[PDB]
Amino acid sequence: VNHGMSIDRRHVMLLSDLMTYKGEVLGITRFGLAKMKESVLMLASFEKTADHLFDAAY
Amino acid sequence: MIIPVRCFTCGKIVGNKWEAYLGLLQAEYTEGDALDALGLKRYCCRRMLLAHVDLIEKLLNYAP
Amino acid sequence: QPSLHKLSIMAHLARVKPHRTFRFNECVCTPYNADFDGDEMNLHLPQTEEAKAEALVLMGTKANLVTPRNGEPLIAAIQDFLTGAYLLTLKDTFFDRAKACQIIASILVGKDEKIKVRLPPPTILKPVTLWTGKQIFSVILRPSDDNPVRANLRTKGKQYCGKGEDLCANDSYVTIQNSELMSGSMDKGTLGSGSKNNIFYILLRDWGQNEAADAMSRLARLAPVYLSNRGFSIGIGDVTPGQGLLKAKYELLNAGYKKCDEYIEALNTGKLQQQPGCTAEETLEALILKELSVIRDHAGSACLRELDKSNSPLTMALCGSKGSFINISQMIACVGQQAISGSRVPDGFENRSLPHFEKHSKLPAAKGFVANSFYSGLTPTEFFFHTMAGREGLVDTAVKTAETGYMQRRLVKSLEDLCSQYDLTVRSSTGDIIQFIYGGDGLDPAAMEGKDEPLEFKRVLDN
Amino acid sequence: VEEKWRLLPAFLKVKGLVKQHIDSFNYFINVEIKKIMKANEKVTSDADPMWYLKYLNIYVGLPDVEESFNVTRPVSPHECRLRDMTYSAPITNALPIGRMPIMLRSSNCVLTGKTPAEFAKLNECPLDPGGYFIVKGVEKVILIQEQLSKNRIIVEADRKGAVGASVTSSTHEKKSRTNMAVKQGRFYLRHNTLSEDIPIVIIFKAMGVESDQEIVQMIGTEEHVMAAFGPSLEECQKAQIFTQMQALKYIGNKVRRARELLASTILTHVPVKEFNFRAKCIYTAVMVRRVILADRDYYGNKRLELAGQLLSLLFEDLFKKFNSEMKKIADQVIPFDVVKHMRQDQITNGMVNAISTGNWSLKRFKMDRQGVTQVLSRLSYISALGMMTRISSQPRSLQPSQWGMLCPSDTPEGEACGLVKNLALMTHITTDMEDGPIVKLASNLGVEDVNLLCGEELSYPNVFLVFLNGNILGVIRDHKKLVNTFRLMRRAGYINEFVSISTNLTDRCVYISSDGGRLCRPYIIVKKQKPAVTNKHMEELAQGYRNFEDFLHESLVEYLDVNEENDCNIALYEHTINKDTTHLEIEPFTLLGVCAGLIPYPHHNQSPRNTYQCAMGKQAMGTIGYNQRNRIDTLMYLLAYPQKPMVKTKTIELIEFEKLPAGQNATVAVMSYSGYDIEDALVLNKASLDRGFGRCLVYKNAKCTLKRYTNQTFDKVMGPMLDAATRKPIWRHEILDADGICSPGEKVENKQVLVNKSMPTQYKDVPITYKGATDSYIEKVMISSNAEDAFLIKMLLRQTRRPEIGDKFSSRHGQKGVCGLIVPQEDMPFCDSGICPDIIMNPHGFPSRMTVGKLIELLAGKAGVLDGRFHYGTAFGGSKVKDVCEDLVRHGYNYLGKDYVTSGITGEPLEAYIYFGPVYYQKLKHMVLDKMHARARGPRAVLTRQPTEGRSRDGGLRLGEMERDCLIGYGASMLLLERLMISSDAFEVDVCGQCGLLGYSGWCHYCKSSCHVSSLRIPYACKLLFQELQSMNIIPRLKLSKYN
Amino acid sequence: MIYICGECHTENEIKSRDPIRCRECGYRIMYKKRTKRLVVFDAR
Amino acid sequence: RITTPYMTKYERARVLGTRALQIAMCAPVMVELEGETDPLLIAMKELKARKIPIIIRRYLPDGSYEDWGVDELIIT
Amino acid sequence: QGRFRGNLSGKRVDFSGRTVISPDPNLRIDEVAVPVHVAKILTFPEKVNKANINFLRK
Amino acid sequence: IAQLRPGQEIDLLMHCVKGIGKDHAKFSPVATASYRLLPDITLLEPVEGEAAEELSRCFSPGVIEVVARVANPRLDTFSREIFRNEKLKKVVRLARVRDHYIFSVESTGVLPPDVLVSEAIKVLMGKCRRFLDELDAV
Amino acid sequence: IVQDEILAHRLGLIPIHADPRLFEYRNQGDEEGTEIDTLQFRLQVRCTRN
DNA sequence: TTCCGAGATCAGACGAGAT
DNA sequence: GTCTGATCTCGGAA
Ligand SMILES: [Mg+2]
Ligand SMILES: [Zn+2]
Ligand SMILES: [Zn+2]
Ligand SMILES: [Zn+2]
Repeated sequence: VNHGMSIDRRHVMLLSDLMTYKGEVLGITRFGLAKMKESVLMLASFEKTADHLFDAAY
Repeated sequence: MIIPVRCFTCGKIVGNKWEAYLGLLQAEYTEGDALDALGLKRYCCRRMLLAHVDLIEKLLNYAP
Repeated sequence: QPSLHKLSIMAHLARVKPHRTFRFNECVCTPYNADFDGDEMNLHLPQTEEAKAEALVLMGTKANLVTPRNGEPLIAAIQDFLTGAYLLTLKDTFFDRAKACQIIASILVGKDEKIKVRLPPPTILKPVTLWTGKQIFSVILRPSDDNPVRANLRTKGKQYCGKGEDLCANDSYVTIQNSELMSGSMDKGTLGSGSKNNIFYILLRDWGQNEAADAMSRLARLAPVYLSNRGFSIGIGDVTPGQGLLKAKYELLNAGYKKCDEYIEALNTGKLQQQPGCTAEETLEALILKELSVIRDHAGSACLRELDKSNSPLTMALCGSKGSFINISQMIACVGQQAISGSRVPDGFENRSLPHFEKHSKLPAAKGFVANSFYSGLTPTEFFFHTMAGREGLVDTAVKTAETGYMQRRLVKSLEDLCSQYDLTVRSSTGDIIQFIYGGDGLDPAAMEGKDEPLEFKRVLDN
Repeated sequence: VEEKWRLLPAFLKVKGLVKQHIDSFNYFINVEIKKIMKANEKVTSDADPMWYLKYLNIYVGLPDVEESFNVTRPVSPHECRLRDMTYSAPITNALPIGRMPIMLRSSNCVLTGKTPAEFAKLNECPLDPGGYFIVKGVEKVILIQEQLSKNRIIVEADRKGAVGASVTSSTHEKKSRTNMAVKQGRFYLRHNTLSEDIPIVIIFKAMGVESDQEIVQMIGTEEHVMAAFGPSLEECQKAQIFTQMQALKYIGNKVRRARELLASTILTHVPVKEFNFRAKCIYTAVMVRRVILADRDYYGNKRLELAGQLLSLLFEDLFKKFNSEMKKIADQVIPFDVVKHMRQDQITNGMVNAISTGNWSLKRFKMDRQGVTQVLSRLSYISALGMMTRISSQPRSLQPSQWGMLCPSDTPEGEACGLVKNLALMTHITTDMEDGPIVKLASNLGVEDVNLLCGEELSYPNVFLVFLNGNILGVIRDHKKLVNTFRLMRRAGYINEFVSISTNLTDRCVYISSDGGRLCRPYIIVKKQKPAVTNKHMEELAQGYRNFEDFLHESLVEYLDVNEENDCNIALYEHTINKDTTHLEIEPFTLLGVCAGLIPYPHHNQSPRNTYQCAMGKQAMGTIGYNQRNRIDTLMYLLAYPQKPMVKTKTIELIEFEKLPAGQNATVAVMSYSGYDIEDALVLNKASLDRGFGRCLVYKNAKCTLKRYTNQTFDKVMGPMLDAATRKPIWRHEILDADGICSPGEKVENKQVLVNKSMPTQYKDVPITYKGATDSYIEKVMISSNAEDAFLIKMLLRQTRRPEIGDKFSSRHGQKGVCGLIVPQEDMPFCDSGICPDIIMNPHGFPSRMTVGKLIELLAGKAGVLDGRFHYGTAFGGSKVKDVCEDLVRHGYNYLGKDYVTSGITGEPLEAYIYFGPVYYQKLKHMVLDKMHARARGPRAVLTRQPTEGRSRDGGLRLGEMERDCLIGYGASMLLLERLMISSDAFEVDVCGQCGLLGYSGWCHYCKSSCHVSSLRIPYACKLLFQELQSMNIIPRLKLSKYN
Repeated sequence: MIYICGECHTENEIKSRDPIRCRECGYRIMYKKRTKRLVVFDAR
Repeated sequence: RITTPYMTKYERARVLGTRALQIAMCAPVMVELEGETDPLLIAMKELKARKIPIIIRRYLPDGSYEDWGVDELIIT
Repeated sequence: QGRFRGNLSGKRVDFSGRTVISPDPNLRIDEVAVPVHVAKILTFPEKVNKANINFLRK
Repeated sequence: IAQLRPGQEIDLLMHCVKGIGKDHAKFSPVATASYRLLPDITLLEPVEGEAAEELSRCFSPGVIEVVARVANPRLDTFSREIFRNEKLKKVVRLARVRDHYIFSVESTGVLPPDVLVSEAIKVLMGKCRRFLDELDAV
Repeated sequence: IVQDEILAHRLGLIPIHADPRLFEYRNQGDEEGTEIDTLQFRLQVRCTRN
């Protein structure tokens, strides 16, 4: 609201509630995706495609 | 290139008024009243002679 | 191709026309963020019959009239249609049955050619009989006799009169009863995109979405036919200051400069009091900005008082079609202090912004103030500082989209696999619950009314 | 006081635009090839020390070409443009070494000095900038790079006050960066050869000054903060008992990956030492002095490397590769021109391959500058001249130090919003010079160094220390006498005009810069409040009885760079002269470039609307040169009837833009019409387009060459295959003409054959066909040999396009617009005198963009045509509105230009008046025939079996992953399967149930048992993922399931 | 096969596998003569 | 019996999705159509007449289901 | 450029075109005017189903 | 038509056809065929005493007489200079008669302009008799 | 040196003194003309030095 | 006595699309 | 050419 840019709270009530539902606040970075998702190709389609595919073969 | 033979807006025949215009500017005639001598009343047919450049005498040099 | 929200892909029915351009209605151009300045946009053609229905129902323009951030309508009038329908619903216009049946009968092609179009009875009878402008705008909302639309709307407008509900002579207060415009003129805020009380949003919620798309495709056909025969046009007479501005701007530039000469002199020659923020030479500039923004807004108010009605940039600013009252003060009266990232322009040389001024000059017109408006033309130092402040607009759009493109990517690569399941819970792909009801009430933000409430009960009861 | 603008057309005849490219190359030919021989004489070998090869001189002759043994004929530059050669001259007892390409209008090119009558027989346009080499047929410019200065003490803010001098070795072999860091309050001297951030007092004791009393006396005698140098380091030096000079070389002698007396010469290089290190110590001490007393983007720091400075970086390296291979030969055959003539390949194919592929790949200087050259954009005239004055970077925001040197509004937008600049009009990049008389006047005027006590150069006010080019040259007690005496001397002419003395009083360093590469500019000297021009001088220049260079020696015009502009009080006009004016300003419209400056009234628009035009001015579609018909270039756009603009500026006459214009000027009438002009769109009429308003001429170019192979067979151009009659194929060989090459003056449909190039494998014909979409007429067909004589043949395809719906017009103010509708003429609002408009412009482009400069062109144009006059709207001046408006009244028009029209459709008069007049609308090169595209089902790429990328390869446009989320957010599931598997990669694969892996066709090779194998349906790109995952050791073992 | 010189403009009947030099010149830019067929144009 | 008795926009899309593709493979038409050749335009005539031989299988995410006839739903 | 971010998610697509846009207010909000030359190239496989038999024959 | 240099040819046959002007503008029989309503200018107040010659130079030259009389209104181009005067703008209303216009046909020279107009009326009559015979069929 | 279409377009804009309503429209494509529909002109200019 | 905090060095990434 | 969490080495203490 500081930048104009009105938005529903129900969008932010979802983004916050995703971001903090597994114990701790999991920021949406490359690193927070590993602690949010279990499936590999969803992580592998995101950043670090090399390590996420080898580590899930290990 | 060469003089467009029409006005773009109205379409007065203006292609036959180039060497008659250049013959006027060879004399004393000022740029303004030269086009009043050729019967160019409105300005849209006046810019077809005034704003025109004649590249065709210059390209011909480089076209043996 | 820079798809930034859900509305950048939209389905469309396809009519084979005679040209090589993709031509669409200009109401749907702000969802695409598409101007016609040489922009290109792609056209996919779904092959299976299942993917044809998923385009038509889910992604049709008649379905996605409303952005899912706010609930505001994005498909609504832009530019000329707004300044067409404002000039038509303005209080002064009167049409005789010559022009009235001509403007009205523009709305009779393409699913509209089979209606007995009912001209309303005229609002002047005896001395001459003639219609009013707003009575012809009611034909947009209800052209036939057997049309079931009864639109209702009561709202404020731009240049609102402040006092008086609907009876003051400024006439910026819309009241539609049963799809008949009873008072007021159609601003941007009653026709354009971004307001939750324009008619195309009101026709959407109360009367289905086919009547909102029809009444929007009626206005796009009607309002240019009025405007091209009324001739709205801008000129340099619409930018020249009158006599009253010049004697107002001359004193404001003098009395605004006497004090800033003293406020500079009260700092260095002697003792200057300090604002609580910082020391001297920091609150001096914040007290410079107060007196210079006094100048550009009093001269901006000196301009707007003398600026005669039916002025073309004024008319484009009253209805919010293009450009606010800031741009008229910049063009005519005086464009204010050119600010670089929230301050006066920084000294690129030693203690001096440009080598024309003196060293350590904190003077106005030496650190970024431009005194001439765009009519009287900027001077070389003034043109440079306006360029310096102008490039910070251009530079920041290059770097923001370099970041918010990434921030769009990280956001959607985590948040994509959520959907509100059938028992109202919102779960992840792995079954784990994020929310127990979506957002506490289980309500669409898209269908949500203003104030984050699905109804706004004052409007429904009066409807 | 009245007329001083005349200095600018006299400056442009000498060294102003595209003459800084030329002089820089003319310096490189006539000086720099004779300063590389002095560096690289005496080719000696060790296997025989009794011979010697010694170069005397290099001459670089006139451009020639041989086609046989000894014809050695000369060449015009517009023959190398046709025969795809490279315009070059030989490099030279008195025997050739190689060949080096020559930029046009250089001192050894053909085109200099010759009249326009002689430009015809050389087939070259006289209004053509020059400054571009012709390499392998295409014409390349070396773009001006901007680098930071050399040996500059820059005080940055990495963590706290780190300073690093990026010294560049005058012996150019290396460039080192001896930065100085602060860690936990202690100074260090980090380098890239040092394995450790060593404390600075370790260096100082290694540098010969052993005692600690001397070091503080160097840094700060006045203690107040330089006492806090004390317990930082000289205690930290003393905390380990290490007071010794030889022992403190020893700590350097370990970490440097007695032996360091030499290796301290590769640290802070350009401070010179003859093993008298006293000069080196003060320069390190001044580097520490800055930190304790403590702008990377400021144009006194940015030096510009031109095309001739940049080729000398190459040719010195290519001479060395030619030089060292003479040693490799003389050490091969001794246990000499005849083993050298095959190294004519070395320079010639070294120099040319560096310009065509824009790569200085120089391992000898460790630099890999990519994209230094660019092919010239011959779209219009000014798109050629806008490339000659172009600066590429290596920040984005506009600094005010670019005032007068660079154009503020000429920039691209996108990746390079402030990184690709453009030179202004009245600028001049400097060249190098000798430093002899600079030092010789410095040591007379008063300076002293290496005998002064460490303490002197300190907080005491009278210690301004002179710095030349980054090397300290003594200290002067009185800065004013030195700055003033050098300045009087330079004006008198004893010192070179370009050298600049500037003074920074924050740190007492005066700065004599003779660098070469500094952005410079001239100003009119203001001694007392009366200027120096005196008008009568502006009259001498009128008859020519004097030249701009006579102003310099008469001390009337001074060249000022950016650094000297810190010390001046530049007055903009005559009437703003003050008590302390110093220099004045020649003509203030020269701060705009050559792409802006084209704009009339740029000082009335919002400034981000001039910048839009500087992109679109280069994109304009107009005439190119007087030789535009003999050029065969890959894409040449020509206007049918160009017109010079009605509202010219003053920069248009100096460029002679009106001699070869771009765009007509149509009578617009800004009004809202028919609602097909909403988002910047604009309505044209279908009579002006029938009368020839902006007919296009798009000229493509197709070519082929017929090479003789190593097999000694060759290519044939056998004629048409007449079938059942003399008539050629169904349409395929219809235009061939029986000599092979198609006939000039004939139309080519799609898939019609231009030449029958047939190739030996025995002959498989490779027919060069014209694809297009629409038809094209052959205009010329040229036949020649290239350098390796192989019969090249070049076509030239006319195509005229009347501008229909889609074709982008701009408006000379950045208000571009696709032509949305083309109405007939009789449906259009004629005024009283009969003039129906050409281009109805929407009036909503004005109040948000605030381009008031457009609204005056409809006034200055309309008064202009009615009087028979071209109204100057320049920048910061030109014809004012209060005199234009009283010229409409004499011809019976409205004094604002708003003319009473009556509507064309309804016949009644319009309710409001309509603004009306001629403004210069330039068509630009975005026509929808080049961009209409659809792909039903065509070629797929060979690797991933997706549709290809490009319209030239029948397209398919990427439904990107951002548009994937849009299709996700709609919830359309069956669309995405259809849009990303069905109609992109519809593949079919076979896997097996057990051991689940890709097995081909009916059975899987692993576990041959053939029973479990069950086909899947998958995208091919996912199958290619599995099969390249399984190639490395990751094995996606699919476990299928039946559809439930 | 008849070709026209670079600037000499003399019709030079060359044949195949022949250098493209010219009678009365040495210049190797040889354009081709215009076609002989009736080419129909539209005045639109 | 516990989910929403309103036909969602994702159920109207797929019911029109597959009833279009069924009727484009010569399915028996239920609406005695009046010259519509687009199979999708037939399917919206099927929906408004409420004659579509389709039952929506609504999956509660635990695994249990709940059927819903397209006759038995409230379209918009 | 790799197969994940550009060949598996953002993959090129058949039956798809691209031109320059120009306005047309005389259409309903739901309709795009498609050029003839594009509409003769982009094709829809319409199966023959007793109601478009005479239409597809025509 | 074009310019040449020696050794250059132009050889071409032409075909002329009868074309409507709306097909292409090269078929247009008239340079400009505009019209304008005849103005009539009424001085509401009598003007005299050097304000008359002020009002003389304000209008078009031939339009006025000098007291002030509006001698011949047909020659008035609508500069609208009165509103710059700030004194006479309240004095005189300027107006144009609605049912009295002034045509101005200037032919290119194909047909003489008195036969262009009598052909122009003749094809409007033919355009409505083309439709009146459509109703006679139906 | 004048391009072919631009010549052929500039031959289009030249008015022709033969009055219409002696002739009729061109019915079919009919590029041969029928001397009741068309009116042919010839232009043969070849310049030399005097 | 060991262990956990705080000093260095190391990663993969840094928007669409278009000619 | 930085912005980044991770993961390694040092060090002072109950
Ligand atoms: Mg755009
Ligand atoms: Zn005209
Ligand atoms: Zn197997
Ligand atoms: Zn010859």
